[PDB]
Amino acid sequence: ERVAVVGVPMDLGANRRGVDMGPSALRYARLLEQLEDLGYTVEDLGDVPVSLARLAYLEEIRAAALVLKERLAALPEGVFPIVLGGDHSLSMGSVAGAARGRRVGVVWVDAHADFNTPETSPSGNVHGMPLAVLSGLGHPRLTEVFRAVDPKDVVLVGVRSLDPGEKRLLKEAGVRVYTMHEVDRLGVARIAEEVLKHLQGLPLHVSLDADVLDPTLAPGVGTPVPGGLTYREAHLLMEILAESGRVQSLDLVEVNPILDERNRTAEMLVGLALSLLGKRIF
Amino acid sequence: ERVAVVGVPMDLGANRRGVDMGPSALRYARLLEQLEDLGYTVEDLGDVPVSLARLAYLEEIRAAALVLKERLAALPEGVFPIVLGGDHSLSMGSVAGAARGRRVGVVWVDAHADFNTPETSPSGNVHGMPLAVLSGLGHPRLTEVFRAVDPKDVVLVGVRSLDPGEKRLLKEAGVRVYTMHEVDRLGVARIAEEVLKHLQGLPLHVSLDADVLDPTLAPGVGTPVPGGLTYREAHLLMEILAESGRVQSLDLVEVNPILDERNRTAEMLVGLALSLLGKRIF
Amino acid sequence: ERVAVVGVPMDLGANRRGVDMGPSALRYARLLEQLEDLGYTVEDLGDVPVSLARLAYLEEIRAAALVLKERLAALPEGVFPIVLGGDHSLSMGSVAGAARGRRVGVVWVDAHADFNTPETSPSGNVHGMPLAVLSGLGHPRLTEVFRAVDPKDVVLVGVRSLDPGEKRLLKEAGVRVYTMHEVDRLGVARIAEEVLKHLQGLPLHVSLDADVLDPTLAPGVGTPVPGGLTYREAHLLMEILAESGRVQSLDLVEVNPILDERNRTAEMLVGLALSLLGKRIF
Amino acid sequence: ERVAVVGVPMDLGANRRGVDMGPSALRYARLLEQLEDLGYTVEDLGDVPVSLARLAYLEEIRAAALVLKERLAALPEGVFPIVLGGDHSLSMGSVAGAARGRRVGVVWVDAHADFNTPETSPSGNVHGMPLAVLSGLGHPRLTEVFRAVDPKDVVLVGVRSLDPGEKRLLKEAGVRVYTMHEVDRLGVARIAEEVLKHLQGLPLHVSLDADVLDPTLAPGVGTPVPGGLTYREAHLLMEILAESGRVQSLDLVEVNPILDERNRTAEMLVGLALSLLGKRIF
Amino acid sequence: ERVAVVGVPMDLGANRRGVDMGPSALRYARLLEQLEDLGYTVEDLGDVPVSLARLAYLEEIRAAALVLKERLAALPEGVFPIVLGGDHSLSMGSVAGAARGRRVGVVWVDAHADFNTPETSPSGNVHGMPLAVLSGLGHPRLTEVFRAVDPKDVVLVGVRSLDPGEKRLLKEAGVRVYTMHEVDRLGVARIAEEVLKHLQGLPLHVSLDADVLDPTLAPGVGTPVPGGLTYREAHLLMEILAESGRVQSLDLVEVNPILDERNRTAEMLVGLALSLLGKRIF
Amino acid sequence: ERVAVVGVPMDLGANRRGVDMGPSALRYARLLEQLEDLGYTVEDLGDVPVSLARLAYLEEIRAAALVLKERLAALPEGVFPIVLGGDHSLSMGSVAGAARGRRVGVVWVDAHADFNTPETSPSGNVHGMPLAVLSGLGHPRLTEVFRAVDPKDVVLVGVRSLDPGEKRLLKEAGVRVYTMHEVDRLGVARIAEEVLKHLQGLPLHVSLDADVLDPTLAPGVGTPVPGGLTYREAHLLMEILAESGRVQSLDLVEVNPILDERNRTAEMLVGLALSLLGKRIF
Repeated sequence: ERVAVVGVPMDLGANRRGVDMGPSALRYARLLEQLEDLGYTVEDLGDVPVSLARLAYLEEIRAAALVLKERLAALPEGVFPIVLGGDHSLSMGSVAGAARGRRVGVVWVDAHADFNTPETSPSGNVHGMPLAVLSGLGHPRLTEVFRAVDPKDVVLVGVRSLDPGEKRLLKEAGVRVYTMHEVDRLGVARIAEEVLKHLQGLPLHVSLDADVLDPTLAPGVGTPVPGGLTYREAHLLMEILAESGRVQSLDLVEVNPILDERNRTAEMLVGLALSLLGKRIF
Repeated sequence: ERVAVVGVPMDLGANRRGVDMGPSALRYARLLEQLEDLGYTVEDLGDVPVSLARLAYLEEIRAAALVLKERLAALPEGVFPIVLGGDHSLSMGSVAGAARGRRVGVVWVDAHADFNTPETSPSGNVHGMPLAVLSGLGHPRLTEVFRAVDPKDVVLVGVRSLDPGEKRLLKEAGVRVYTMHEVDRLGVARIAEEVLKHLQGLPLHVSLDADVLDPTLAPGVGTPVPGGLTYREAHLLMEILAESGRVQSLDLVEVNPILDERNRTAEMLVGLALSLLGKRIF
Repeated sequence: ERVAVVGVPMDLGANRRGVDMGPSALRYARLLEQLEDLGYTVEDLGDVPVSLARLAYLEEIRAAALVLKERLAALPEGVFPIVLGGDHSLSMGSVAGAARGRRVGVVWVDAHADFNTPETSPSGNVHGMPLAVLSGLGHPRLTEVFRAVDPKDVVLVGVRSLDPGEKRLLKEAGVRVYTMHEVDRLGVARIAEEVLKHLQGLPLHVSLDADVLDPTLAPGVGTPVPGGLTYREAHLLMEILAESGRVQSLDLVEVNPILDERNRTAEMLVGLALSLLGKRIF
Repeated sequence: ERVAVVGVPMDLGANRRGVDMGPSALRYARLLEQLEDLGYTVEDLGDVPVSLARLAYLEEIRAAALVLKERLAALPEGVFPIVLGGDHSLSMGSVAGAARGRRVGVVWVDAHADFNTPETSPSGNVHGMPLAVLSGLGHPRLTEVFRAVDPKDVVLVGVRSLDPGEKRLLKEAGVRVYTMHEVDRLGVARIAEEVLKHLQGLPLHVSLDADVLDPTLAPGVGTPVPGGLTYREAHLLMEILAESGRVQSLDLVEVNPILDERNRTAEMLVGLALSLLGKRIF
Repeated sequence: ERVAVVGVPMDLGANRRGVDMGPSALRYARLLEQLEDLGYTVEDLGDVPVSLARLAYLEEIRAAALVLKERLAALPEGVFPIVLGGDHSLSMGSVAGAARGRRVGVVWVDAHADFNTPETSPSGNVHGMPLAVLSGLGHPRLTEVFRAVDPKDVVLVGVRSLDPGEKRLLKEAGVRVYTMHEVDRLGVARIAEEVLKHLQGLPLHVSLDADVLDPTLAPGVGTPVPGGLTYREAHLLMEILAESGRVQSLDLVEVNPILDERNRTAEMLVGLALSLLGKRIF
Repeated sequence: ERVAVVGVPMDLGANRRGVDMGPSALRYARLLEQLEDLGYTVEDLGDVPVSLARLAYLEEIRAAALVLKERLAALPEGVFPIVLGGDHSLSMGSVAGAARGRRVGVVWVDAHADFNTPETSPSGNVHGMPLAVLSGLGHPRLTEVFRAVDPKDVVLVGVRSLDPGEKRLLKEAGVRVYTMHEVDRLGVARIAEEVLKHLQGLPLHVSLDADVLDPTLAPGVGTPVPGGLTYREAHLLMEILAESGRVQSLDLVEVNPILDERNRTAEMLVGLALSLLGKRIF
């Protein structure tokens, strides 16, 4: 019944990408008003202070994610949190915070696996390491604060771009991965069912990266990758997860207004969030 | 063997949308020439006189739909009519006219249900009430002229946007509705089969609103709604209905050249019309 | 004080171009409402019946232009007429009609000279012969109805595309021509002054073809030609002509919604019409 | 030698426009790095806290502008401030703050005059009243904090859109105004000279609204208005003002990433800022 | 292990289409580098000399295809050839050359069947006759050089546009054809399986025409045709064919940079080529 | 009376830019046919063999420019050569070759000065050093082959982007430079006159880089630079130079189809070439 929205205008890495503008764009797509139209009483908590830029910014990223984690950990139980963002790095904080010390399942819908470590990453970008850090792998400065899930409780969906070392780390941690190959073979409905089954009995945290959507349909993303999910597919996925009645938190990240076309990518993620929260055509 | 084309350059409502230019755009996409290439002897009857604008225009809309109804009712039996348009309001006249007093099935392919009444409509637009009026619900001034079908003989396909009161009216009239949720679950082939079965033994009138197509693919529509049918999907739907051999009339409405990209939306509807009339790749 | 608007949805030639949708697009850009905001009492006379198509259509073009000429000739004196259109062929009727038998000056702002005859025209299109016909040159069937001006009272502005025979006809009729070369040399202000001087003491009829504007700025035109007037230039031209206090009628033709981008070309012509009618920033 | 940059992510009015993302977009266009490349030692002061929205927000706008005014008033003399923004309302604070109690000239380059008051404004938007408030006209709650200039020391350039009451207020306050009509007549060089002369002997504060640029060239603005300055024109203007050696502060406002095309509008304003600060091709 | 790349910058027909720029565009999409990243040792053989233009160019087309055929026939066995191109006419040479006199299966993925002869072709374009010529049908000057396959060993996939005579020729030669109708019914996976089965035990040559992809997704093609394969579909097709381990050669043709959007169509074909060569997400 | 066209499909540098496709694009814009329509007897000499890429490629660039120089030096006197291209590096060969050992004036219309040397170049790209090499400055391997002009006989027009070392080299060689600042002050007509005067009595070689045009108008260029010449401006420049009757050769370089919009940039350069060769509206 209660939903809290918080943004993390973060765009920290080797170079800027423009995703720090994601929260404003999402709010612009009327996420709050539509959540109210749905029947939820909503409160916008504002934004988490984030340093900007002119393993880069690890401490600044760590610092912002920490403020975020602490903020979400303090929300009363029964409050569904929605973290809006730019850099997927924020999920280190949202997942660790929204989990509130319990065992929770993570449904990571991304074109990327974000399972790199300082040793396997070709770019050194922390925003390509959040899920690995959440699983207990990576820089000591990050895992000491955000390690919150067991790789056995993580399901990746829509992945279509992986780094060599990433593949090794995912196989050895044994993370369940549904790449676009699996989507093209099984369809999103069966994959959604397998997701719920693989993580049965667990509260669910959904981390939705805008880039999972095909860039032809959703151009405004931090790192575009060709051939992703259609809008109806991402929708069906959210609907089925919603039906489980087990989703407890959500991240809407990587929106990049600079590359967007009339905020349509921000609008799609807002639409996806509504489905995850039970919005149906009828 | 014989086809008649008539346009209704109507754009009457709270504000203009530009759909009055739909008929010209459709004719521009060579609908007639291609119908001849298909083997049909075609005659363009021209356009129905329509008042323009500088419950708005109910009488003017009613007046144009009346001229249209009378015109189609007068066509010799055996003549397949194709009504080109702007406002979906025209279907009050096309369906009532092309039905010629018989019991006919209505396959309404639209992103909207157009099942509002003066009491449930948030905007007061008559172009959002045609199907309800055809079913016997709404303003006395409209139902007295256009009530032509029983809600049990109506099938809606592709709906993805509904008003609260609309939902009530559709449930209580018991109208069969296949929203995008059903399309994502069953596929258009099975839905097409269920359409034919639900309306078995009846002549079929297909009302195709351009907005049923995803606006990313078909931008030139009166009221765009994200996440609709792909072009191949709408095609398969038309092909299967064509196979029934029971389609007796067709509406091609809501084309909006102002928002279109090189008339591609008008071309898609023309293509859809050809499939409905039996055009196959081979 | 009084203005009358009439449209001629004409697109008759070797092939369609889509300009028959020009009048609706122009009305869509709120020409009437803005003329009222300016202080004029306006009446929209509707559209002139025009045959459509599936020396082509000379008789049909002649027939529509005739209805138009008769219509404008009947307007009370003191009524300023604005003819909206598609094909520039309509000016045969607007100029001959709005002239009301008097001697009037014609300021033709077009990328083309429209001074071809059946003998010099490479395409045979009548919409490339209106100004020549108005000057008494061309097909007997057209000059017998529309010859209304002396070539000495004609000024062409912005021309950048001419056919070999056209050049001969213009030189021998001695028509004053300001091509883009002259605009690049003198500026539109001096050319505007020379226009008023060359036609001093005469009532002025302005025929504005949308294609005079650079197609990068105004893409929605019947026949686009690269490197035309900027929007500010066309504006200044209209302002200076307006200052003369001698403009008595206006044509706004060749708008092509199919190629337009959000009706911006139709909006520009509406804006140009307002300046011609005295609209100033202050 | 010293420059300070501060952003005001403000988008407060009847409805959002998306200009709160202007500061990030501008920083994204590398304003700071390029100012350093120019030879300036730069410090980014960050952003002024601004309330967001879900005579609207007058107090919230007043509150943010107050924090801004106080911030700029505290900068050491010799520090050139550059206020980045969204809503032009911020200039109430930047001008009043950067003036530091002295008599300063205001060069307002905008498509609008922003000279409305609660009595003349058709929309009630405060972002359409900043210059009037700075001149001592408008709501007591605003003039009591931001009145900082005499209308005789204000020069408006590029205006092309005015409200009826605005015209009255500007005439009676006797504000010097160079609309696009004057730009089309005199050229920007002579207007720039007249600006410097009209405000001779005074320190100069330049308030640059992105919408002064033609929207065809710079689409990403809060309120687009057709037919504005070209990029070279705005440049020449900045160069000539730079040559005076009297410019002491600058506002870069109304950037709207949502409507922009690859941040090109933000890049143009950054380019304009460099010229104002002395950047030359050679 | 070894791959050879050769381009055929050919754009010969009734009029130019711009496909001669296809090879450069494809090389631009880093086909070679990515093939190396995959583990292949690659050598770019450069381009086949092709006459340009200012049954047209039959001899010039024949001459270029001959040089190509001879070139590929000379490659050591074990070398996988990839012919980049413009005109699909080149396949007369690539198929005949890469076949090296053996019996090989041809998987032609095209929106067109390219099965016309001088007698059935409405345009006379040789680039619409390559597959027929390869099958032994057409001009003596072409079949005497390129006849290399039996129509029983040819499978067409994705066809959505056919000429009347083409249909006759395909039926009488008994060529297996999977049009978009079959793709909409069976899905690409089952069709891919049926392709492999229909051509079981044979080395496979894949001829991929860029136009098989939906033009909304891949605009840069010689002859665009609405409603084609999605990018994921074409991918799955390549993957399954790759799994057979029987693909021995590949054509990547009809890329048209002039109509492309940032070389995305060339990039898609490069991506498709990688899948055909075994590239997987994991 | 005689014109020879030769292309140099060169795209050699730190990374590819796609300009090797410039010659085909230009030929695609019907340069030859239009030169004939103008009255010239034309012969297309084809393309100069150029190595492609997968101080980079100095020898390969040197080798191609050498073949080009030798080719043009061999043309009969009285033959006007037009070198089409990609990389501006080719001008080392075109200028040195078309000069035929005489003293000739060079009118370099570029957004860049191309006056870098191995010592001042931040990127090491040879395509940013051709004019300096032609003037006798730079790598011994290049000046020994292409030094053909005295810096006193060089005029640069439209420059808007310079490297620090470039500025030094231009000042010390005393090269006449008209940057966009001068164009904004004097206009292109006066600058054109000053060009002819500064190089009076000399045969003229015009080197036209597509990037001199504003990228908003002409996007398809190797290295786009904001705020350049309009199309009419570049035209007037060519017309005035044409009037001198002293132009003896021309380069049309840096066309980049990948970034172009429907080959409009290639069409503009073709149009510019016609004006340089005497094409007038009348």
